[PDB]
Order: sequence, then C-alpha cells, then structure tokens
Amino acid sequence: QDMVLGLFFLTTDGELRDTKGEGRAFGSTAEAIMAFDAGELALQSQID
Amino acid sequence: REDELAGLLNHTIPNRDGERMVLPTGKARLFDGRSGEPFPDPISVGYMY
Amino acid sequence: YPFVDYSVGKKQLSEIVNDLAERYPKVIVAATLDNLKAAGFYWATRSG
Amino acid sequence: EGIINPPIDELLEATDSKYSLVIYAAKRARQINAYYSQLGEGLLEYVGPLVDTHVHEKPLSIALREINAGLLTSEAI
Amino acid sequence: MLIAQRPSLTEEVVDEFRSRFVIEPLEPGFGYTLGNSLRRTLLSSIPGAAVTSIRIDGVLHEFTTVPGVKEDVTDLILNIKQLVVSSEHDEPVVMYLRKQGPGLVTAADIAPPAGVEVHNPDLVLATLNGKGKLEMELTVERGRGYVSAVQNKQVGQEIGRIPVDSIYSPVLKVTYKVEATRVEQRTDFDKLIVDVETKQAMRPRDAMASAGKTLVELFGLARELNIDAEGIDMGPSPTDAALAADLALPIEELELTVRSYNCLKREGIHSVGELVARSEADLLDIRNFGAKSIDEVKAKLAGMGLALKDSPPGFDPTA
Amino acid sequence: LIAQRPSLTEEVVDEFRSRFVIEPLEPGFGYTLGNSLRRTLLSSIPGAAVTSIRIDGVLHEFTTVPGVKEDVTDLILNIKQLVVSSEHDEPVVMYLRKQGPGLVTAADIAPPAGVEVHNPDLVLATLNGKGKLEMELTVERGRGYVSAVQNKQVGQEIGRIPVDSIYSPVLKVTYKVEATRVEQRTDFDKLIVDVETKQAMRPRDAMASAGKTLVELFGLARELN
Amino acid sequence: DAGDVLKAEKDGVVQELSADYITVANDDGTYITYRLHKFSRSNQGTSVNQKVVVDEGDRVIEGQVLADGPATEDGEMALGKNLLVAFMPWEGHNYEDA
Repeated sequence: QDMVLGLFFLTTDGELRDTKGEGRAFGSTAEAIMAFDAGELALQSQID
Repeated sequence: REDELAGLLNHTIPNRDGERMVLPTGKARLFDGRSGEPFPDPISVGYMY
Repeated sequence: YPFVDYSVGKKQLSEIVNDLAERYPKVIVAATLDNLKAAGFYWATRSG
Repeated sequence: EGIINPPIDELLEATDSKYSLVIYAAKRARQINAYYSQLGEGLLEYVGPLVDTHVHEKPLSIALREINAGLLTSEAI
Repeated sequence: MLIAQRPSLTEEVVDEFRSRFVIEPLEPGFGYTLGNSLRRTLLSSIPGAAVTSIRIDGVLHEFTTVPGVKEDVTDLILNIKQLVVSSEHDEPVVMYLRKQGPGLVTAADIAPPAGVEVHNPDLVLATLNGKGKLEMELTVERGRGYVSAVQNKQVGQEIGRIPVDSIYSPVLKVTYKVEATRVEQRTDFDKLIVDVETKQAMRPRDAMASAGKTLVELFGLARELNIDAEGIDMGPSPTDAALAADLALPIEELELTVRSYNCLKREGIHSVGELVARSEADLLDIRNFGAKSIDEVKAKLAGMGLALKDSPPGFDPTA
Repeated sequence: LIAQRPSLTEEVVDEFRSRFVIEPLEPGFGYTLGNSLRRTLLSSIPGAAVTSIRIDGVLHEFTTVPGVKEDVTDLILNIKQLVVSSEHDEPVVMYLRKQGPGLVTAADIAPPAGVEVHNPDLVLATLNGKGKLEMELTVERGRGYVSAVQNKQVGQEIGRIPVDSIYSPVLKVTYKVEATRVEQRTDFDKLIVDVETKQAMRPRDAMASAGKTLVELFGLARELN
Repeated sequence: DAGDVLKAEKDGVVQELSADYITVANDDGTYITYRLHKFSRSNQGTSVNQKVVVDEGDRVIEGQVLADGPATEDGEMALGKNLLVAFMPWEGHNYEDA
C-alpha cells in the first residue's frame, strides 16, 4: 500500500490526464527528466 | 447537510491577503516543505479534533 | 531484466516479483525490492 | 555489508543444503572462539583465523568468510 | 552563533565524467535547504553552447527518410542533439558538414569556423550508402539550461530550417539524498550525497564550483540588506586555521643560524609575522642588515612555504 | 543568454512585515530559493529567551502560589510567550515584584541594562488583595527550541524551575513566484518572499542573518576548485 | 451532569477568588466557600486539576459553573485538541495507519 499506488501512477496511460508532449523524441532518459522538470512534459505522455 | 457546507465553502471570510485558500471543492493548494516545489494537485485540508 | 512497458498494478507487480525471485539470487531480489519500495513511496507522495 | 555478507547463494555452493551449512559454520565458529579464549595459555590443536579480521569481529562471520573463500573441508565421521 | 562543527566536502570519482560528492556533518535539517538548491543551480545555472537548428539540404520535411542516408529524420536530429560544442560568439554561428560517398559520417567531418570547437570528433552522426551526399548546416549559440525547440520555433519560415532541442547545461544528470550520520554526539545530523554526471567538455568539480559561486552571489544579494547582522558562524576557515601553526607563531624561528637569530632578536622582531612583511626595507634601513643573511631569512624562513613582504595574519600581538 | 544579474528590493507592509522581491531569476528557479530562505528563517535565526525561574514560596511546578489565580504550571505557559531580546552572552537575570490586587502584565518586569521585554501587554497572572508575587527570570541567548530537560543545570537548587526556551524571532514566512515572461524574447521568474517577525527585530535583520548563514554554508562548495 | 464541574449552589456575587478557593456571598446573607482539587490523582494515575472560570466582580446564579474539571473547558467536555490536518501520503511515514 502506498507503493503499489506510486508504481501505478508512475506506470499508467494518460487517459484523462493533462498529457503534454505526446510526440517528442528524446535522446536519453536524462533529457526526458530535464524536459519534465520544466513544465514541458507529463509523466504519462507517450514519447520516443 | 452537504448542500449547506458546499455553499458556505464559497463565502468564508477572506484572509489578510484577500483570498480564500480552500477551493470550493474543499481542497487547498499546498507546498512541499523540503523540496519547495508545489504539490501537483490540490490537497484536502481542514481542522480535526 | 527486459523492459516492461505496460501498466503495473498489483497483479503485474506480483508476477514481476515472482519472476525475480525465481530467476535471480536473493541479494539482487532484496535490493530490487528496496528500490521499488523507495520509488513507490516517493511517487505516491507526488501522486496527488 | 553486515549480516548479508557473504551471500547465501555463494555459501551454498560449498555444501549440500542450509542444514549442513549451519552446523559447519557453527563448529568452525566454536573452534575460532576456543582458539581466542585459550590463545594465551599453552598451545592447543585449534588454529585460525585463516583470513583478515577486524578489531572485535564475531567468530561466526569469520567462519562464514573462511567457508566462502574455500579454506575449510567437512568430512563424515 | 557558532556552528561548533564545520561541514566538509569530499569528492569521489566513478567515471571519467561522473562524480559523487558528500557534505557532512550538516546541522539537523540543512540537508534539504542546500540539496535542491545545488541540484537546480547545477542543472540550470551554468553557461554552455549548443546547436539550435539544422538545415539538412534543399529538400526536407519528407520525414519518411532523407535520401541517401540509412537513418531517418528523428534519428539524425537525436544524433545532432548528442553533439557537444563550445562557442564564444554571442550571435549564432553557422558551420557546415559536407561528407560524400558511402561510409560513416561522423563529427570529425564537420568544418567549424573560428571561435567554436567540437569536443567529441568520434561521435557518429549518420551512415551514407550508395554514393550518397549529405550537405548539412548547423547553427550554434550559447545559453543556459534545457530549452526545447518550443521557444525556438521561428515565425519567419525558411524551407530547410528545422529547430531542435538545445541542451546548454554541461551537467546532464544530478541526483541527491540525505542520511543520518552522527553517533558520538546526538543523531539527526545530516549527511548529503550528490551524484553528478556531465558531458565530455567539463569535469564535475568545475560544475560544482560554478554552482557554489552562483549561489553564494545569490545569497549575498540578500545578506547585503544589513551587513552587521549575526548568523551562524563557521569560524575556523581552513586556510588560515591551518596556516596559524606556522605564520603567526610568537617564536621567530626554531632551527636556523644562531648569529642571524641573535642579530634579529634585539632589533624589533619577536614573532615571524613582524618579519614576513615589509622585510626588505626594514632589513636595509636599520643597522641590522646582511647580504647573504637573506638566504637565512628568505629561503630557510619558509617553514612550509612563504615569501617576504607578505601580509601577515594576526597583526594584533596576543600579549 | 541574458547578461542581467538578479536584484533584490524591499517593501514594507507593516512595521513587522516585509515583502522582498528578487528578479529576474532563471526559469524554474524561484521556488527553490524561496524555500531555502524560508527554511533558514524558520530554523536558524538567533534570539534570546527565558530559560528558568524561581518563585519565593514555590518548590516545584505542580503547586500554586497563595493569592494568585493561576497555578505555577500556567504561569510557565504564560511566560513562554514572553518575547525578549538580550545582548549579554551570560545568563542575565531580571526581577518581577508585585503586591496587591491587579493584573501582572509583562510591563511590570524590571529588566537590567541590555535586555528588553518587547511586548509589555501580555498578561502573566492576576492577584487578589491578599496575594503578592516575587520571582526572578533568567534570560539566555540561542536559536531554535530547547526543551526544559536540556535547560537543567548540574546540581541546581531546590527552588529552580527550568522552562522550555523558544529562541526564534521569526513568526511567519511564505513566498510566491510570478512567471514574469518579461519582453526579452525569453521567460523568467520573479520571487516575492513575505516575512513577518514577532516584534523582536525587523524582517530586514532576519533576512540578512539568513543570507549570511546561507552564504557561509555555500562558501565551502564554492571553494572546491 | 457528570459531576466533575463545580457548580454554584445558591445565587450570589463572587466575594473572593484564588486558584485554591472561591468564596461567594449568597443573596440570603450567608457566605459559602468552595475548594478546588489541585494536582490530585485519579484511579488511573492521571491528574485531577480544576481551573476557575469566574472573576471577583462577577455575579453567579444557581447552577452556574464556577470551576472547570479535569477535561472540560468553560463547562463543556473537551477531551482533545483541534489540529490542522491534511490528507495525503508522505514519504511512507504515515504508511499503514501511522
């Protein structure tokens, strides 16, 4: 409890979320994290 | 009744800065004490005995 | 471990943990469990 | 580091099962403790430790390290 | 007030360009006051240079494939994005890549103009097959942090221009954590561990120094409100704290020629500090002077490294 | 790339409430600074506070003084809200003496030179016609919250009552960042920190102390080169 | 009604007051003095301690509350405190009913 919830919210599809991005291509996960820190990407948006 | 609570939540006395901190849905907007960044979504707050 | 790339509730997490226990030594399983615990707590706090 | 060192999987490569490993390590630990206790007095058959130790280390940990390194042998009597 | 326990910073090296710093022992709390600040300053407060947009050829927007090259547009853009460059021109600067024929077109084939440099010539940018040609243009400029192609889209429309994300910050990935560390004294003293990973150009230590300097300036901005304001005093600054063992000692010397020591004792010098500074004029004007005595008060005077006419600490004698 | 450096300005809302405006900061860089300043202000601002008492006819906390309306364990709660400032690094002492009916406000204490009572309106107790109060309060300097147990001295007296100490002149600190998006073809933040202190020192001094502490702490990282 | 709150017996005006007693001059000319428990001990090891809610000049009618009880505040039951509560998981320190 509170770990299943965290790992679910982390790994889930953006059905009704404010999914922003959705088409951007990133060269690594560090670049994705940098884009997320700025209000540019959502944790559930589908990206390359 | 819940109707009265919901209605009243929109007519509380504004604080010294002229704003109501708790939104009409009962949830406020908190800040993280350690990281300092605001929490992503409003959080339910109030006074409990 | 192969990339997961699907929503991970409690059934999926249980299957993943069972696979890790079956296929890996005990120290690696314990380390992975601690990693999952920490990440789940963090993202449950940031879940909303 | 700590009580999870050495790993159980590596230790089990030197014995048959956990039950035999328990007695193996316990006997070695008793030998080491007896060697320490009677070290000052007249020499005895007890030997070891065969590996680098610490200031005040539990003899069971030293026994497990020796077993993992492969510096001991267990017979049947 | 006095902290009573000065924290220390220690570095560990994991890779060529990956480090792990530890600060300890921080007072209770204070592991989060300066953890997020350091991370954000590292990731968004260091100047850098990067590519802003590219012009692959006279024909593009056929995203299915660029003719002549094995890869596609997105892979080419990512490979360009991995490029690390350094620039000195404030305005954008354009360089060209003109590889031809079959083979592997890499970063070493670029032709940067003066004032810019590419630090990883061995990076592979694409593969050309069937005697293809790749006539590409790259625009480079300076900035800070990560700014996406959004905020770089140009209202003016050019046929071949394609804007790409810019990674200006030298540091690529920073993480941090805090732990309890004290046993002798009371617990709850914080130990802060920060893992830093940068690119080929800059080492983690330089990034840490730059971030520290920027944060010091930022908080001095607020400390200037009232300079005569008490805070938490660290106290023993390491440099002078260590050098107090030999710079301001009352004993002028321990081992040296007795003749020179006796001559200089009854002439207006008691502690080596009074002699370290203003040495030449004092030794010249007064009756006490020597030609080769300089060798005894210049070279052998440096117990652990010192030259004369140097500013001495502890100018007030602790009589 | 901007060549403009951040600058700070002050505005006064009340005699003990200020707003400090810092701008222009890097994007996504105001919340962190604001929270660091808030933590430093709420944690490590030095001040002065009372640390122990002793009353003429009282041996322990759990009793009552003849003639006063409050228990000795309520006078302690009443003097814990007593805001004072001190300049002596030694444990100064001040005396309270009152006779006859009336309210023993905090204005009736006789502080020595160098110490002050900054809220001479707090009510400490009320005495009837047959009651008199005589006590001495010890004032020390520190920071943060120090419990009564830590305030116990070795081999103290029978009549000495240690008290909880709260060495903190800062009352309420908050912040907010406005995304200015100033017209420089770029985006930037503008931080506003609202500081309110408990009538012991002006917010400017508290901000200066916090800045000094943070500068000292970050200096060690700065000199790593 | 629990009986742990001191209540005036006859109407009158409070004559003298102190943390240990309250002497009131009733209307019919008689004076009555009420004593209060201070730091007593209950069966369960807790502390019984009564406060005073009236003042010297006040007037009290019969049934009025003159002193609080162990867990009362101005006459009404008060077993706890009001705290500002937020509903959210926080780094696992409130995990599983903590």
